Amino acid sequence: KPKPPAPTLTVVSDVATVAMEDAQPATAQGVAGGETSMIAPQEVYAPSKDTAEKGEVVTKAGIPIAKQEMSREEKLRRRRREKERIRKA
Amino acid sequence: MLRKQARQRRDYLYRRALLLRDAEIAEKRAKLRAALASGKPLDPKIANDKELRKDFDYDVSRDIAKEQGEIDIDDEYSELSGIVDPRVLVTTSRDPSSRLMAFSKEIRLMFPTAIRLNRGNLILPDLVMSAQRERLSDIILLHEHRGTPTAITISHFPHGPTLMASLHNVVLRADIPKSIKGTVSESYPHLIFEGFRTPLGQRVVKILKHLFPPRDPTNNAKSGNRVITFVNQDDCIEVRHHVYVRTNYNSVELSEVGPRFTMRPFSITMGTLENKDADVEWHLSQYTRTGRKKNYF
Amino acid sequence: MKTNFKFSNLLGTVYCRGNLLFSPDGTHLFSPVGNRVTVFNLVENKSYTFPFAHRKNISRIGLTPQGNLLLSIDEDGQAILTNVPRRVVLYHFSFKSPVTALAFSPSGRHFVVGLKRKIEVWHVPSTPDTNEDGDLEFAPFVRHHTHMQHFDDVRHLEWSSDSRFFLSASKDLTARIWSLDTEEGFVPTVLSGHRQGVVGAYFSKDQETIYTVSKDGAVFEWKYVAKPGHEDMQWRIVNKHFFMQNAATLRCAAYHAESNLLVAGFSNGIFGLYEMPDFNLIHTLSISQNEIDFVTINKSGEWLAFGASKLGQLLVWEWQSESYILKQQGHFDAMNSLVYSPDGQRIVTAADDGKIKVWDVESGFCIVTFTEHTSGVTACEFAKKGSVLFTASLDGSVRAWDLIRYRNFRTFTAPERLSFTCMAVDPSGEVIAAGSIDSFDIHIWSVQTGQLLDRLSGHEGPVSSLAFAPDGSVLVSGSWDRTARIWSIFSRTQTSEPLQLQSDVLDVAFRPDSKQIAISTLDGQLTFWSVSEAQQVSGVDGRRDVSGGRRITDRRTAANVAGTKNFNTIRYSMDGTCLLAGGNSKYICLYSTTTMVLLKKFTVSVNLSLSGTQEFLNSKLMTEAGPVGLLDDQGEASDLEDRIDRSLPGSKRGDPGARKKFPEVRVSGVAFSPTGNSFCAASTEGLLVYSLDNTVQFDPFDLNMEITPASTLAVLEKEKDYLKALVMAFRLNEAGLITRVYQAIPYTDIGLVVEQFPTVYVPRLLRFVAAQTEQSPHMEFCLLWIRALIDKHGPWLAANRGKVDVELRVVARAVAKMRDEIRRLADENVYMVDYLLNQ
Amino acid sequence: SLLPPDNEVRRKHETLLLDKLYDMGILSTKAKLSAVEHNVTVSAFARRRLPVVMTRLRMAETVQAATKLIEQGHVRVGVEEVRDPAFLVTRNMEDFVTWTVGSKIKQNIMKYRDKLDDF
RNA sequence: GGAGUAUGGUCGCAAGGCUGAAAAAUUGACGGAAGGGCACCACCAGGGGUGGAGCCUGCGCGCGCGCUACACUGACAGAGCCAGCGAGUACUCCCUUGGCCGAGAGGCCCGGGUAAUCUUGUUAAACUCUGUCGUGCUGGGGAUAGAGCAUUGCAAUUAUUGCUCUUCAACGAGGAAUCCCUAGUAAGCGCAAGUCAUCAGCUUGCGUUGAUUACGUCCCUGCCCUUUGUACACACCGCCCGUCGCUACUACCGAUAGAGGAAGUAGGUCUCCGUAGGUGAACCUGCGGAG
Repeated sequence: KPKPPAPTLTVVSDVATVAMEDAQPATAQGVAGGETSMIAPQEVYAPSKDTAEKGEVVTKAGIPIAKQEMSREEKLRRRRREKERIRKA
Repeated sequence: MLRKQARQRRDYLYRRALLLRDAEIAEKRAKLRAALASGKPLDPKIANDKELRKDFDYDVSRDIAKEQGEIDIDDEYSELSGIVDPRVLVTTSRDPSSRLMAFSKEIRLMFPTAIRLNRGNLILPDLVMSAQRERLSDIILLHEHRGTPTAITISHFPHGPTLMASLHNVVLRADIPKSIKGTVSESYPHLIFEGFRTPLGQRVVKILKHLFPPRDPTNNAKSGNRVITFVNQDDCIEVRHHVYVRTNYNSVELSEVGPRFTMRPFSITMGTLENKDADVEWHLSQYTRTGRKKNYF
Repeated sequence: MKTNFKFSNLLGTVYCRGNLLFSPDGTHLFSPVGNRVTVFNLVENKSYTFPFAHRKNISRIGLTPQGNLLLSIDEDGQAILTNVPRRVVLYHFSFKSPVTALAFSPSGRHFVVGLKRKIEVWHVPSTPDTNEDGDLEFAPFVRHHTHMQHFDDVRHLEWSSDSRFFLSASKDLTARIWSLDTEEGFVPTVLSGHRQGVVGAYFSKDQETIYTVSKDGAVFEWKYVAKPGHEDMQWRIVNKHFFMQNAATLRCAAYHAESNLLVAGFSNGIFGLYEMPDFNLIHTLSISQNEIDFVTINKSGEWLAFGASKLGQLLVWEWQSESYILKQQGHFDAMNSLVYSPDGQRIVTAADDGKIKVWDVESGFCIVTFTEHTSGVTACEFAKKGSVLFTASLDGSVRAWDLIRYRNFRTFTAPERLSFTCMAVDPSGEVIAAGSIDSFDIHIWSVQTGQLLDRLSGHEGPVSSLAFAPDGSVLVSGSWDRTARIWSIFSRTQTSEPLQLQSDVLDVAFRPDSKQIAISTLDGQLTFWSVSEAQQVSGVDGRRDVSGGRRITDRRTAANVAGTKNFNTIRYSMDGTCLLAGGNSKYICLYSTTTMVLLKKFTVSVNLSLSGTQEFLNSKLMTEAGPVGLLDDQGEASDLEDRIDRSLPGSKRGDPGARKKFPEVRVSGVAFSPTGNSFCAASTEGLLVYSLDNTVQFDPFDLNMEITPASTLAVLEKEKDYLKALVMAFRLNEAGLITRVYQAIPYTDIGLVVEQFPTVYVPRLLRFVAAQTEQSPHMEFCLLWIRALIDKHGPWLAANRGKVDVELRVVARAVAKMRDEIRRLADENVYMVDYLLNQ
Repeated sequence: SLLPPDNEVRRKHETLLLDKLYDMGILSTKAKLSAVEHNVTVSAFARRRLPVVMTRLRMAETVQAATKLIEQGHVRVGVEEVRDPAFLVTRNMEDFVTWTVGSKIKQNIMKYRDKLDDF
């Protein structure tokens, strides 16, 4: 029986995959390969509430909408959806 | 596979015997730990045992863990307690009747993860073989008298205990019309047990509450709308199956949805349904003098 | 298909015990791999393997300074010299003792060799490559001199620059100077005074100072100066200086005399290089944890090549730039499994070292080593997409890597702790099934969800082989309950149809057109079942066809050894017509799935340093104390780390101690190439890639009498009937003639030729234009060919799809090469130029 | 033992050590560290070896005959034949040690039981 | 005498009635729409019960479990001839072969067995074959009834059971409904046991023969769940909707600063030279110049 799984985290950089490749005179990838930056756009930048602006909110779509331009009906519906998630949790 | 079941059952019985001897020693070691913390003087036969002190220095920590409840006892259910959904099949006797087959369906619907199997021509060792071959957690056999059921046999697998019980006052689901009854909801049921206080009562509580899949513990105190009640008086465990709405914060409306039993257990054997020669743990002592006065569970 | 498999390159190991060499140009690196010698071309990324094979492991490599002749010495001194431009075996000749030093003369006429105490200088044989009117002689080597003026092992031999003298460095602590012929002012003098025996004695450029590097870590200069009482001069010692590598002894040193620098590799793996005649430490670093065994230097002087023997660990180091040129590692454990990539350019193998690595088929180098498993890695598998790799292992985790970003996006475990030994994955890439030896249930997770879908059950024993069907509808499990299961998971009913067998199931494989399945049992028999109506349609009893054995520590005759009489792994062809089967035995069988006959049997290794490669061991090696390859000879070792036995008693599967003397021969994994025309097999020596030989074998298709190359070029050049010439060339099946006519017809008549071309020669033509796109620099011509072919024979290929799947796959990867190599650059250039022109 | 008794890493490594030794079959219980004090023993390893464990499983009659039979190569453990008489059989491979494929000892057992199937 | 553990007494507190039966919430209450998953308590295709006559346990002339049938895939008569789980006699009469006698039931003389040894290959039944009957309540069916002979038992009347002759009823596929069932499953068949509860008006095993039709779909009836979480690459999606509560703030209304009512919003290195000081030959620092 192997071992109980204990959490281990690995810090990857933003270098290309030919920095993870082994040492050899030239790469095995082509010219298109070698620009893939080893972390996805979701890890380069993901729009969320912790990185939003002060006046604005971000939706579930990843789009900044401001509380001032949001109407009363959409404010009520966003309050109801957040309260529905809170009731689910 | 069969050699592994036999080997694991033999290892379990040997570990239980070693636990008996180690409990006989560890009742003496818990006096040495309590006297060390509180300073009350202890017995000379305990304080002058060099083997006990020399091994006590290594075996403090499991006694502390058992005091805090951080570890669980060596049991046939503690291996897979809340990790796996226990699958369980309900079967009849050999040539069932129509009311026994409808009753088998009703107590299949009592468990949300159970399945029912047609017996037909199915030899009972091959029934046990197919259960261990499909990794079932429980089998439940039914016996009828004449369209009315008279016995259950709840057997836990791979090598766990049988509880054989005789049924009384069975009021079937299949007697009331379809206008009044309906399709029973299959949600994960709450369970309540009322009146089990002996260690034998906690044994039968364990082998009855490990038939049901484990409830999600995030918001289980308020969610879920279906309850199953095992309450014993005079060691005849009576079971109801209700469905409820919480019509207010102070009141609740119940609705009886399943069959009613008062099953009385008469045999709890440390060994599966095939083993007729398994060592019994308890049996209903009739034809003794005070077997009717003494109440177990 | 044509089952004519010769032996193409070995792969999967980069260096084993032996000497390293550079080409005289400086680009090719000659390294020994067991009993073969790979050539790594480093200027263009390529590699090949010489067609010879020694009976034991390589001891020495030498190379004539012109470049052409290579001379490889096995253990017990059997030598094979070969021509490196035309890769052909030339002469076999046995030095009767184990060669422990070897050096060719820089004039090229002689080579000197040190057999334990002896020193023989031989002539280099005259070869058919160099003479005009010449042939193979019988005994070509002519001995010139023998010198036994010596007392222990000759550890090194180094010629002069004018090739008139040489130096022999010893194990009796004395380097000596020898001549070729009797010179006028010379006596064959000795150079005494050391403490632990010389590693190497080297000349200088102007041959006055000669240096001696010894095992304790000391290098001494020797000059011809007068004795301190002053015709009367003596070879005496002017200064001495010491490498202060603290707790290690140097194992191999080299000295570049044109640039005056000395490199030394030590027992603790940290080498150091020094500008010698003033002894300034240029630098030093640790290339390996274990030790360094063999150092060589470039002829130019700018590259160094180090080899460690206990691991693979071959690395070339460019010292002035301070960077690796290559740092390569072979598997130092048993290669458990392998799979090709669905493109077919690279294969990925998973060993019991804990690492998996992705080798490229051309150039032979590993391109990425995934090292997240903490125990031995069992089966690895791909999806249909080819971008994701799923690997199971004994540490309890089925990991899931993405090969465009090189990170395991998923890891799966079972809730109770298992140790997975086999796994399969749906070709959609969304469901992983895996099975172990500890529990008999078979687990299924989802890739896009991450959590456990189910534990399928119904097996009365541990499940040994899993295979998802290539269309994606049926899992098949095979287990030691003598049973197999057709699991249908993806339907609304989840069902299991059992196939009852006669013994324990060892391997399960599908046909590519999924109607058939072959399951290989423990009796040694293959049974070909149908998956629609679950009935066995065919069967081979294959014990005798694979039984080749008698290991050391085996008290049975090789015919009575049970255990090497089964097929542990089987794979269909990409055609679907021939199985390939390999077990724990010397033979690979290649069966036909229709006619049920063995088409061809192969032998994986001739290497007698492995244990089970001949079924009749000779009685010369049986002393009165057991066999001679069984006595523990660790105590006769000079080094303590070689003398220590840190082995565990009774550990079949790997221990880090790992005595590993005479390992067994077993083929633990086989795989066909998805482009066809090759397969490969993971042996214990390496990873042998077999391939079809079409250029060295005449094989016409359906030939007439009036069809010659002269007649084909006649109807090309005179008559100018291009379709007739091309059909005649494909009918002759000579690749040079086909290339000649294919390039000769014009790019406006391509369409007429393709429109009137025959459909019996269409798939051969598609394979030929795929190869010409991937190889020749006539890219637009071959793309016009491919476009005309698919536009004319469009509905036929889509109607068939199974008879032409490999041709479509190789055409697809040819246009994938042209789609990823040139047009991304063209688009990026035109957008950058448009922006810079728009400021 | 020398760690303090209420320590988390002490409790976790006690359970890990006892579970590892009970899975290898050296200890017969997994609920006492005094088992690793005076019950782990080179004799416990040497009786988890292969000829003694098949003497206990009655595959042979005596450990001498068992070592002779697994030197002649009749015994596989799982799917692979075992020629080494020092292969340590763990508690879950004691359910998989059995005879080899074409074994004359297996033919002898079947000929005794009168189930000699020659197919 | 000290330390524990019990057992039974004694005492003190508990043991004083604005009283007279039938909330929480920034987290809460209830829904709707869309999309999934599952189900012989759903659809679809078939099969089988029960419900008609009689008997009776049980539950509260009425009811339930059953057995046997309505025949031609059959009844009958020969003839073939094949299991498996069992059991069986000591201070005893159990399992019984074979030999006669008897139409039968049975009788009788012996006999093997405390048993893988004898009964028993339990020569079981459906079943297979060659005949007879021919669609007719017929030779399907065999209730009810008469007369006779036997066996168990101290005893057989209200008929224990067994055999023979005779008598030959209903029942022509069960109605509406209602329920169950998907492979060694439905259904037929016998043999054995009687295990501290249940069960002889039966229960539970065990073998034998062994199909049709689904094995798809959420369209109907429902059940569960998503719309929060629980992992990251490819790839895809793109702020679900309503009625109220609670909280914070803002102003309003009107009786006596105030509890309520109603509402809304959330960049000079190196070297040299000339200096001035320092601890003086030198040397150091600072500056001014040239290379």
